[PDB]
Amino acid sequence: DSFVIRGDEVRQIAPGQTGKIADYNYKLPDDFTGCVIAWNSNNLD
Amino acid sequence: SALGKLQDVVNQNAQALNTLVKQLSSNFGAISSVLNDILSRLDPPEAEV
Repeated sequence: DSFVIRGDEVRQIAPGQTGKIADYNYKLPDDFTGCVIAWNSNNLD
Repeated sequence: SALGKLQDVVNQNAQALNTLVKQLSSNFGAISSVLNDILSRLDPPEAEV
């Protein structure tokens, strides 16, 4: 799954975490998620 | 107390059931004993523990 989000949203995207992105934008299941890989893309923007 | 043994049997059974029911109120190391409350005021991942 590919998407672009800010640094705080990087913390937000975790299993069972609750946040504005987590509540509505994207939710991880209450089960193991394989891996989460995040890096800043400011140069790409 | 002529019928000591029989009364003792009745008392022992009542004691066992009573302590079994009392154990429900015990906290057991969780935040609260009542299960609906622990469900209500925590997220499911945390409430699971």
